[PDB]
Amino acid sequence: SYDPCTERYSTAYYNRRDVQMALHANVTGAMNYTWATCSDTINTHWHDAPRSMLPIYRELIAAGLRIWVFSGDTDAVVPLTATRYSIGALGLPTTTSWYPWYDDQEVGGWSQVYKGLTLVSVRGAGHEVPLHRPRQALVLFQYFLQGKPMPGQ
Amino acid sequence: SYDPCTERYSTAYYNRRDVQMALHANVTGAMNYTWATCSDTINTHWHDAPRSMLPIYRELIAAGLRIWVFSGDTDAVVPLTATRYSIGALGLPTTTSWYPWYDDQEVGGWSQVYKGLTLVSVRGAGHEVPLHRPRQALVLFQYFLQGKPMPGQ
Amino acid sequence: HAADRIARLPGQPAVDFDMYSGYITVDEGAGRSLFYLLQEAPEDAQPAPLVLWLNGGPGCSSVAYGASEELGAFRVKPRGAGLVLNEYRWNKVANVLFLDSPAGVGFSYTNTSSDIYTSGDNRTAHDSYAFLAKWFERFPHYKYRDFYIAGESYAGHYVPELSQLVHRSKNPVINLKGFMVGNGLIDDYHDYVGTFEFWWNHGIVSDDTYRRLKEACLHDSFIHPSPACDAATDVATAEQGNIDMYSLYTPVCNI
Amino acid sequence: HAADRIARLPGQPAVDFDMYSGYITVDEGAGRSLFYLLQEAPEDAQPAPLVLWLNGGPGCSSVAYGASEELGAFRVKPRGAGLVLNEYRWNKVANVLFLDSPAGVGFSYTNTSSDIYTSGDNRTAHDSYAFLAKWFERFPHYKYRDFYIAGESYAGHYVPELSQLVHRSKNPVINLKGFMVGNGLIDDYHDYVGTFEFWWNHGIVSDDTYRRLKEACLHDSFIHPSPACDAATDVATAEQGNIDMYSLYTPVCNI
Repeated sequence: SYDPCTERYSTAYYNRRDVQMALHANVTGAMNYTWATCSDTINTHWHDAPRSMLPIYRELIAAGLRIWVFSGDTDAVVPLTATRYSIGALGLPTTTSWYPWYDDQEVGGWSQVYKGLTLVSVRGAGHEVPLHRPRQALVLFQYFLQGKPMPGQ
Repeated sequence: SYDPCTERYSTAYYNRRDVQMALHANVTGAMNYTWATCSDTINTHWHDAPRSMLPIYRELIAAGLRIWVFSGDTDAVVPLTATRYSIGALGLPTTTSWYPWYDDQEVGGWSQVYKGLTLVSVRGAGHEVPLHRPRQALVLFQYFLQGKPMPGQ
Repeated sequence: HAADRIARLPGQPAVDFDMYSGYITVDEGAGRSLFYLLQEAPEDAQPAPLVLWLNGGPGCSSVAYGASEELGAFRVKPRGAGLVLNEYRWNKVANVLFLDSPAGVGFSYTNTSSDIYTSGDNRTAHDSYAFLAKWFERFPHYKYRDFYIAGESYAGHYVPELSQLVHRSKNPVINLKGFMVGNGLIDDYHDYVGTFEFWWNHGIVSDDTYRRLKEACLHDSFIHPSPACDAATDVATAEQGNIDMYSLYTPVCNI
Repeated sequence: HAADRIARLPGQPAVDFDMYSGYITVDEGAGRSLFYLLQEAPEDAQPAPLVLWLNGGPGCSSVAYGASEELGAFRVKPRGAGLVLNEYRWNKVANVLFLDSPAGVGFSYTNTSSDIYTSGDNRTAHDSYAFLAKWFERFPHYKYRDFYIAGESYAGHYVPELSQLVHRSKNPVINLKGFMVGNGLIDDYHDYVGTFEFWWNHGIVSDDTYRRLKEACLHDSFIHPSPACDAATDVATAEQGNIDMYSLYTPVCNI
């Protein structure tokens, strides 16, 4: 059921002239380069990039915005521990200590509620959460939208 | 394909009078208690249990015995890090630094060879390696038996 | 906006919601235009919030990822032959706006070819803001809607950066309610720190390499590691072998 | 020994190798006898080594686990209705000897009912040694065979402890070549240490609980934690929820 070759497909599909059409993409046929999932040039020619986002966080947190941070626990690129330590640096207070959240009868992952931020892990998901844990990723989105803590029982 | 209820089955199967027979078990019908996978009493009435095995290790290592230690990496009961730190306490020297081992074309897990011990991890396996990673667990056993390092490529 | 409407995509099953896609010019002078894809929630869910989704890279496309192999309404068949519906699409619950950014990513483009070699957080943030403002003007029925910005990876940067402009902007048409970040860059140092610990706790690097990394990289940025740092990671990479770094326990694509 | 031979087990597919099972008396005075199960390698693999396999607990049976849901030749059907062949059984490559230990575990038994409340590493090791000596006498074609001791869990204790008696024993019939330990207790302190770090790196406990554990348990034994230690772990357990602690990413049995 899982398919690691998805990017192969997309790249195929987006390069189709009929899809571009239906998309209103590359109207003039001007883009004389193939569509790719990423641009290696941009990727490799990157400029400014502050070390920390923490301050924006502090700001928006004060501004009263809703802030959720999530993490697929089997990702190794930007892993869970990274996030744990980072958020921890905000020094926020806890409103709800780390608890398991459920989807029906399973543990979907874990969650901790701080004063001004909600942190959520998705058990068994890689970097692309909605790809590896589609059902649970959707639950996550709904609670976020309702501004409601991930569910116990 | 995986079935978390296996113990249910065993317990059923071993309690059968025909199986006990074929096994030459409970010959006299004397064992007036049901067969269980574990004994909670023993389990809960445990006596002597040294804190460290390290010394036996040092001994046998000196004695020249073949010693392999393995670890299913998704086990949380007696996890990989536990083993890593423990073996590390032996202070042995490395003969082959941590490298990925393969089963056909996949990474079966990782391995490090020290002077007198081989450490092997089994990628994706729980506590019962031969249950979660049967194919790879078998590979592990064969190399151990041949006293041969887990394979690269 | 009506011009942006999509009728049916090639090989795309019939659905109960609408979609739009097209460009928004973010820099007239430069000739920078951004392609977007809006997948709406069905009627029964309306009026649903407006969610701006951003993929990272930097240099990666939200349409490619987000829309196509993640939370988007469909999944592409093999050989890019067609589409299947994503049973768990986020557009089941919100109006989802996928943005190819920055200019040069996906279908977005720049008239000024050097644009492509000068990209950065600031411009990216600024162009996005612009995009937004204009977008809303084209989709005025979206003004005042509850609005959220969400993304993953390098978008740990993009999301709050943009969130910030927006907030500060004092744009009254954008009802910004918050943002959500998935597996994202938050703080270089801490992230570097947790990153290595995680790897070691996952049996993906040696003890020495674990140490080498902590020593080479802790003072760097994730995007612009020092040469010590890369030397270190080059080893780590050798130690990790042929596994998918983005999903430890799943297979790699064999094509 | 021939008396120990098994013809066919109930619902057991036909095979190309033999098996035996029966008791060996390890303490005459006490009336302690151990049940074993020997699954041999097929002819083409002979003469193969002799591998003694031990499960942990302490109090858990090698037949139950090792033999039946792990490396043993077969797997039990649902409702203990039958057997299926384990395609990857270790008896494809070695002569595997499963030992229910200590007395009172599985099918092993004690005549002295208090045996059951006094178990320990020493006796267990000693009785096993005895078992061995006697076993070999009953299976003399096994004398001199390359011999290995292997196990998992609490058997991190049993294996080397036994390995040690054996080695020291100077028993000339037992060609001990080494031992192998899987996910086993090696050193209390270090294990405790790595255990917590692992959990935290797996998002299974809170920061506080992580800390509470490091403070409560580092001076204890795994088998005999202090009351601080358990209080701590009681929390951790609450934080972990309904997951299978022995396989993080797999489902729990719903029966």
